[PDB]
Amino acid sequence: TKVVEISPTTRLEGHSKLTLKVNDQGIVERGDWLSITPVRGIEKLAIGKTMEQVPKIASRVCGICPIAHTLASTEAMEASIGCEIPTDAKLLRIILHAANRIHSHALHNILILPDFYIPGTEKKFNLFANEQPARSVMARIVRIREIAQTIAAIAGGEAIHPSNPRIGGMYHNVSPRAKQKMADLAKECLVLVHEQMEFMLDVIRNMQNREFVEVGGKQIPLPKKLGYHNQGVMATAPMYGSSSLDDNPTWDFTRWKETRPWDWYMGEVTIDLEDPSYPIGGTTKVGTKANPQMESCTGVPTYDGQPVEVGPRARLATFKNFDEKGTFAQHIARQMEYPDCCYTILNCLDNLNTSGKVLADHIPQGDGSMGWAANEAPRGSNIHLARVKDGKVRWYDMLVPTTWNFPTCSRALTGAPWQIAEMVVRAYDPCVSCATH
Amino acid sequence: QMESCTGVPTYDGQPVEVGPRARLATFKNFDEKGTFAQHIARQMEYPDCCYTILNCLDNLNTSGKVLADHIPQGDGSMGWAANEAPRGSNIHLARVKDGKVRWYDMLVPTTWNFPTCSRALTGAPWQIAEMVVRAYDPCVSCATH
Amino acid sequence: TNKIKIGHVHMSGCTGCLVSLADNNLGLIKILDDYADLVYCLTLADVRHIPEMDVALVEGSVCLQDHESVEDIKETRKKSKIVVALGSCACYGNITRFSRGGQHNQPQHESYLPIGDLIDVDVYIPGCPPSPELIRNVAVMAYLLLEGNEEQKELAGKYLKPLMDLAKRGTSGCFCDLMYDVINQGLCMGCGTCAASCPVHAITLEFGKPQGERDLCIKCGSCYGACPRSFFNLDVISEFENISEIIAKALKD
Amino acid sequence: TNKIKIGHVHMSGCTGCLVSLADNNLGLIKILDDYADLVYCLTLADVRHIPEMDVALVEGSVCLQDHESVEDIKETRKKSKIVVALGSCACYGNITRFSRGGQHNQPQHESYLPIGDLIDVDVYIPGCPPSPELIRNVAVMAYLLLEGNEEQKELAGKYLKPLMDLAKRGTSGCFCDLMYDVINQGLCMGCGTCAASCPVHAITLEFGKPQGERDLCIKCGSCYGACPRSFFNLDVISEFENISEIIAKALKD
Amino acid sequence: MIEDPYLGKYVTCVSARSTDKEILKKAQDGGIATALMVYALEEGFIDGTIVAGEGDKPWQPKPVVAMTREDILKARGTRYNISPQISWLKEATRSFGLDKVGVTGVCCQMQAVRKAQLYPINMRDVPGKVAFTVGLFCMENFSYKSLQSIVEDHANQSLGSVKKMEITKGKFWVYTERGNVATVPLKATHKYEQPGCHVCLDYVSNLADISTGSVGSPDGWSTVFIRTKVGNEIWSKAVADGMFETKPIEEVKPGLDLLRKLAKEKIDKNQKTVEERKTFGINKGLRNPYA
Amino acid sequence: MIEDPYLGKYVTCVSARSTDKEILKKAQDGGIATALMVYALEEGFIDGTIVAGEGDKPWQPKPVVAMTREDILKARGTRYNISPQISWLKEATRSFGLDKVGVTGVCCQMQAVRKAQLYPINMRDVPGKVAFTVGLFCMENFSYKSLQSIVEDHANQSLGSVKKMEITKGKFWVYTERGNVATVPLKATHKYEQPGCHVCLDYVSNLADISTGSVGSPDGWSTVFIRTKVGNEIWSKAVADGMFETKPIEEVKPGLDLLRKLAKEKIDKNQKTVEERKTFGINKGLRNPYA
Ligand SMILES: Cc1cc2nc3c(=O)[nH]c(=O)nc-3n(C[C@H](O)[C@H](O)[C@H](O)COP(=O)(O)OP(=O)(O)OC[C@H]3O[C@@H](n4cnc5c(N)ncnc54)[C@H](O)[C@@H]3O)c2cc1C
Ligand SMILES: Cc1cc2nc3c(=O)[nH]c(=O)nc-3n(C[C@H](O)[C@H](O)[C@H](O)COP(=O)(O)OP(=O)(O)OC[C@H]3O[C@@H](n4cnc5c(N)ncnc54)[C@H](O)[C@@H]3O)c2cc1C
Ligand code: NFU
Ligand code: NFU
Ligand code: SF4
Ligand code: SF4
Ligand code: SF4
Ligand code: SF4
Ligand code: SF4
Ligand code: SF4
Ligand code: SF4
Ligand code: SF4
Ligand SMILES: [Fe+3]
Ligand SMILES: [Fe+3]
Ligand SMILES: [Xe]
Ligand SMILES: [Xe]
Ligand SMILES: [Xe]
Ligand SMILES: [Xe]
Ligand SMILES: [Xe]
Ligand SMILES: [Xe]
Ligand SMILES: [Xe]
Ligand SMILES: [Xe]
Ligand SMILES: [Xe]
Ligand SMILES: [Xe]
Ligand SMILES: [Xe]
Ligand SMILES: [Xe]
Ligand SMILES: [Xe]
Ligand SMILES: [Xe]
Repeated sequence: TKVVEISPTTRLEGHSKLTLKVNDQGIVERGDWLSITPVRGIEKLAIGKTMEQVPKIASRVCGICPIAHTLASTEAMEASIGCEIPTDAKLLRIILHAANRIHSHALHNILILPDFYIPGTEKKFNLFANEQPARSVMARIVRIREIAQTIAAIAGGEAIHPSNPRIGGMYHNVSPRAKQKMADLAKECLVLVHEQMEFMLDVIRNMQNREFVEVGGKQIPLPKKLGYHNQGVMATAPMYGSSSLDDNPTWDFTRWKETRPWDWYMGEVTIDLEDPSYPIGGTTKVGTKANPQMESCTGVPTYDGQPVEVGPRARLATFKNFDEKGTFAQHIARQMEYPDCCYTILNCLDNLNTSGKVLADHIPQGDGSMGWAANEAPRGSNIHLARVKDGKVRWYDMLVPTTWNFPTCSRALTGAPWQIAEMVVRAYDPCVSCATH
Repeated sequence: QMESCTGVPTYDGQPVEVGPRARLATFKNFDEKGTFAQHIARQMEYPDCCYTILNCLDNLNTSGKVLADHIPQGDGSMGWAANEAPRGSNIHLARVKDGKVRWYDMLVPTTWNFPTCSRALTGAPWQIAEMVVRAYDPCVSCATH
Repeated sequence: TNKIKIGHVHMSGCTGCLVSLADNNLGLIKILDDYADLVYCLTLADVRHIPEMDVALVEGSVCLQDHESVEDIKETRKKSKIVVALGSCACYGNITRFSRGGQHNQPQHESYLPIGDLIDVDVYIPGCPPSPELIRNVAVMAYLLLEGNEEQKELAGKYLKPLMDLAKRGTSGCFCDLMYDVINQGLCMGCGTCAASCPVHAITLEFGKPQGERDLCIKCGSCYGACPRSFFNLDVISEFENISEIIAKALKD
Repeated sequence: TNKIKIGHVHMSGCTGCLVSLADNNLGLIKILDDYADLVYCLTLADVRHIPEMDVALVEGSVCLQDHESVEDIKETRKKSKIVVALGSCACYGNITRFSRGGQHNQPQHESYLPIGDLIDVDVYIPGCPPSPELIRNVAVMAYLLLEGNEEQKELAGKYLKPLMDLAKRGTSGCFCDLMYDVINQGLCMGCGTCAASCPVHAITLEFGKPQGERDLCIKCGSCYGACPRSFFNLDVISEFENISEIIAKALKD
Repeated sequence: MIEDPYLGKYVTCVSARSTDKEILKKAQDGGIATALMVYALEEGFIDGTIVAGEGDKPWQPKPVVAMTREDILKARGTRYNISPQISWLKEATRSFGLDKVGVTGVCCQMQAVRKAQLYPINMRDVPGKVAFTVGLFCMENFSYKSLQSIVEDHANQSLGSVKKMEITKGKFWVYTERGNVATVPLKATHKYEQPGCHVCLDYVSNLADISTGSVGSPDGWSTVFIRTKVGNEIWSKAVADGMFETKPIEEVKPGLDLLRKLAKEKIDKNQKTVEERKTFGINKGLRNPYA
Repeated sequence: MIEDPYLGKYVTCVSARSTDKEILKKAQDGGIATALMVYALEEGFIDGTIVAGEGDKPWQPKPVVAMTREDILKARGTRYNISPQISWLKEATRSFGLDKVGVTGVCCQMQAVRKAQLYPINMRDVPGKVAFTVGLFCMENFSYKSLQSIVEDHANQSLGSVKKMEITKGKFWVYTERGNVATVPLKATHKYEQPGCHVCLDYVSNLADISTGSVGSPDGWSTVFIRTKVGNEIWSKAVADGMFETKPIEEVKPGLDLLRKLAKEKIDKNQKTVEERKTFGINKGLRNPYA
């Protein structure tokens, strides 16, 4: 057993690090992936603020997935106070939600491809570079994200930190022209995401057929069960979500308990293995002390007393019984979600009545009852819980998808060459600002 | 007309006097008018203040509730309240909707007294014009708000 | 000429500032192709440590009780010719003004300051989210300021001046800016621009004058920024057609 | 020795600052008897124009569109050795930050600034209402600073120093002071003093840390003032028993 | 490309009026602002435009995103109080889904648009979707309570009876629907001007694509400046299409000489005001947005 | 009148404990803070006192204006997280109608009281109605989530089972009602301290009328400093009345030598922290409330 540490991680959102115990062959025996993002404390600063403000602050948790926190937070206030929003507000929120899933998955394509090979070769994708095919692939991705962000701004008021959601519905319905325009963009987008989906699935299939990859000069063997774990999965919807206002909620708050990293992470250790050649700047100097129990910046939520995986594979396993697991399975599941996003948008536009009401006639002020809302954010189940009384937030809690994935990914690190530990991590599409909030 | 900083509220189309003489004339038919009458009426209000306080303390229940169980947020209807401030009728009018003030108006006692005192100035030596004014106990910050 | 060297330093931010930059689409790829190298950005590249930079786009604010974070921002000033506070968290604190600690698993992570409170800042790009157009414009103008003829470095230096004046004005942003420095100053003309730019619908105009929902406002500084009576540099803004043509040229294929 | 000459100048205020002074009761009459002449105060005396003053207690703020008002406050600096911003309207704007015009019969009366924005101010007495004790203390200390032995003018000059430092810090007051300059600075210790001093119940403590109702706050600056982590001059405050005895002596019959 | 220091940079200046008779029925002057936006809509240069529509009190303007010929005509006539036109500038590109936004307003509102195009501060998507600006001349504006006081006390008219208002030839003019006319000397109105207009150094809407106003042309006719390439392409096409009667400004009285004189008085008066803010205090001054 | 530079200005210092046996049943140490306020109430030196009463979560303190012997005893025991004692300082003189207010708290809370007495900023009536302060020694404090993490994860105890907590002899001590004991090394707890305690330069509550703490005296006994004339009149009267067992501090172990050493480490450590704020940045530093 030796101790190697990668810090910081790269090609993910936010600031984390990997603290790995390895055997004499350099395979992980027990690795801890933990956040080291400073804790802004959204849930604690929320207390005493108005129910209108708290969702706009929580949105600023993360700029890749602001839709998820705006919606989960707003609908937790609606659930605590017993507010039923109009049908045309729900339709605009679903359009906003699906558009944002398209842009997030596409962004993640940018972050993972540098680890993938142009199929049948030993050249890795470089997207920066003004060469083919990398450059025409970047162009497709850029137009997908652009369509996605435009639809989001139209139905949501803003692509990053949507302004249109409010307690009781939306500020604005959209004009007949706006609806035509979102339809036109989603028609163009459906063709593109099918192309991109097929492209990415082929690249992943080629990776599943490799025996090694190249990391800073060396060949690194590619294990067959790369990134396997036994934690299972948790998901609340294939697309949108669920709240405590529902006749049959698809999440059970009685099965949840958040603990401290204390119960699941490693205690103090000292780094006795180092590699200055790891691209690009090497690992932690030998002799450095590390304590994942105390350096980890997140809490550990559990379901039936155990950490779980959330995200696109969690969703397909829960709702279609998708039966592959691990790193490449996670990549596959995520790409398969591309078309649903655009079919949803088009179905929703078709039912939207641009003359319809978007604000509930009555907004109650709340009596201190607990409500919750789950949003199936691009990376997994995003659950906000709230007690609102007299229009003020008296209690608030956020169980964010990457928070769920931290201890579960850590366990998935067993059996991997420490040089591709980051590849196991990237399959989760991590957002460390989200996880920490 | 152009330097005056207040509006002129009227009752039945005319300015009126408000304050302690206004109160005693309305409720006891106090039948003296002018500068010294106003001073007299104001002093006569001293004892009521302390008898009221003592009666109120006697009925106060220090264990009793002070906050209404339900505070409605308003639908845009007009309400008003008059407070008999030391210098006269203080009337605020409001429309509140969704907990926000959509319309507001203040008719303050010295605002009422400005045009009325002005007319009271006729027949006075200009050197004691200020004495006529002081009988109204003027508050010009109030009147202007 | 050489491309300038640009880095993306991420403090206590949400990565939405980075996303905004990327939402320049092919304009960003044109910039990266012809005018700038991205020497650092943990989100997009594997460079683990802060190299030297000609321009550093710093997003987020600084948590005073995280040692590594105070070090990163000092290191960034040391390693960079131009420091840009990118976005309202970096310029003004934004939602991290509201942080006060007490949350797992670092209840002591309590205090957050905009970067200009710890280091010297040359340029502000205010907004939450910051507009892609502004980030692009500021990046192109930084390149002209460093690799252009004297006619461009003069243009570029006048364009950037109000964004540099904002960095010297202070580190505070709020709806009350419009009261203190506009309405209270005799300067408000009731155009309504502040209402359009506010990202949380905190501003209405009542009888032609701003009304702020101060418990909705997230303290981003956008409204004073966009107000045409905060800064209005007539020498740049009256040449709008020309400066627009130049900018479009610099990105044409 | 001579009594110092004190004036009460009234700008756009409510006269509650004057009332506070009068609420010193016999202490004010002791001061007026033995240490100060009131050379000016439209509310109490018939002196129609601003004479020369050793200390000017200026209450209220300045409406930029009332000519006579801009003149009065300039005249006050010219005619006075020490200028005191008495109360939060004079120090920080207070409720006149919210003024925006459009009311009869001067719809153009629109813009209001605290006095320190038009003239130089030597001492701040913040509060809305300001505490009678503070106004008394500041008046006695001003007299020692001018007619006492060197041991008193030294005491008095150290006491007044934080009130002079406030006048140089700025002209803005708000609940957010406690975020910017205390919580965000690592300085808050959760004593709760800010909650006690807030006059509109805008401040609660949640888990030991301040929570501000920013749409209740009237922008008076009282809470940063009273906070024991804004200024805490150990040389004065640790001598509390002694300085209290001195002050009581100066008013004894 | 002339460059008057009081009339701004422009290509040409003619005196014009719309040939659409229905539009001229209620236009303030020559119907230029209405006719340019209607034509821009029908041709496809814009898909919508911010205009000063009818509001909730009489003679109170209310900004709105118009997207039909009919909605545009609803905004004819001058309203002498503030209409915060730019409050809908970003929303036009969001919920309304516009690609090619028009904007109308007075000079300061054109400046806001140009500032947003070059320094968008939380104004994403606005720079590239502003497609056409039409700016009105503007000497000064008033608040609603000011306009109420002028019309009802000084002119002694009921607002519910007023069909048109006009500042011209040193007087504030009120026209009633039943046919009467009343005037106010402009000296009386000076206390009622919005204080922020006193630092404004722009009279003929220098930063607009096209500019239009009343002074310099006879009643029923507008003085028009074409300034930008956008302004030129659209104005050329519209004259070609028959949308306008023109007349060179030189052969029209009072013509460009009167206009330059009133522009000059505005800038010099306001520039003085800007200068005095610098020394407004004692050792202290007031902010200057232009420094 | 000694003047230690680490123990503040004081007249005398003895080691004491209350003779009221019922009060000693749950006092943290010698029962000095409880016994002084009870006695002050019964004698008439105060008519009420702010104390750290029971709150709404277990081991969360809640400030309250106590006005009976029974309410005062409810505040026995040390709570290791923040209790914003001063939030009720002004309200005590309003709705409660008190003339002679007592205050209890740690060192920073005594400083707030003294600051309010000399610089009342919207603190009318407070200076002359503060009548008696009792200050506890305090090395550092924690937030509730910190105290939760220490007790439940590190000590592995249930908060609903804890009868007493004690920091002493380098360990965090938890005592359960059923009889168990658990400890935590103080090195583990250092991440959990409230950051604002790191600039505090006061250990034995220098500015109190009377000060009291644990260090220097055996278990069940308090180290007490009498400092002000008020402190002296009340403490004399109370010993005379039999309220206290005393013992000179010199003839008690560890005694005043240990105390001065821990005080010294606090000030020097925190003073360093105060010094580094000055150069925390590059050409910039952090505020110093003491400058
Ligand atoms: C305060 C104000 C002051 C003016 N001062 C002068 C002056 O000094 N000299 C001069 O020659 N002309 C002045 N004008 C312009 C002139 O009065 C006419 O409005 C202008 O020529 C447009 O006439 P039109 O026939 O082409 O427009 P119409 O076809 O009648 O269309 C009216 C246009 O005016 C806009 N509009 C109307 N009221 C407002 C308002 N409060 N705010 C913003 N936009 C509005 C509408 O959006 C619309 O596009 C002023 C206009 C305003 C609002
Ligand atoms: C964070 C904290 C840290 C301390 N650190 C030390 C130390 O390092 N060395 C040392 O010798 N003593 C320390 N003490 C004091 C010591 O623990 C005893 O509380 C003190 O001696 C009083 O004991 P007693 O028997 O006289 O009081 P009791 O009769 O038991 O009465 C308890 C008193 O404590 C007050 N109180 C209890 N908890 C709090 C709280 N969070 N905030 C404010 N007031 C409170 C109550 O108002 C009450 O008057 C500390 C106390 C606290 C709250
Ligand atoms: N998807 C996503 Fe976020 Ni940037 C995470 N984790 C959250 O809800
Ligand atoms: N009395 C009184 Fe006030 Ni100072 C007046 N006028 C108001 O309500
Ligand atoms: S300014 Fe807004 S978008 Fe940028 S890091 Fe801060 S929260 Fe995110
Ligand atoms: S943007 Fe500026 S000038 Fe225009 S309405 Fe808002 S504060 Fe007033
Ligand atoms: S009002 Fe809106 S734009 Fe201005 S600082 Fe607050 S959040 Fe930003
Ligand atoms: S500070 Fe308060 S009491 Fe003094 S003039 Fe202003 S409103 Fe009145
Ligand atoms: S008064 Fe100061 S130190 Fe005490 S709780 Fe309030 S901001 Fe924190
Ligand atoms: S919170 Fe209360 S004490 Fe502080 S500035 Fe606002 S009104 Fe004053
Ligand atoms: S005078 Fe200038 S600032 Fe005032 S409304 Fe006219 S264009 Fe706007
Ligand atoms: S260490 Fe100092 S600042 Fe922190 S609680 Fe103890 S007395 Fe207060
Ligand atoms: Fe959480
Ligand atoms: Fe009124
Ligand atoms: Xe990105
Ligand atoms: Xe990107
Ligand atoms: Xe870049
Ligand atoms: Xe970048
Ligand atoms: Xe710069
Ligand atoms: Xe860029
Ligand atoms: Xe730059
Ligand atoms: Xe008074
Ligand atoms: Xe008085
Ligand atoms: Xe005085
Ligand atoms: Xe006085
Ligand atoms: Xe002074
Ligand atoms: Xe005084
Ligand atoms: Xe003074």
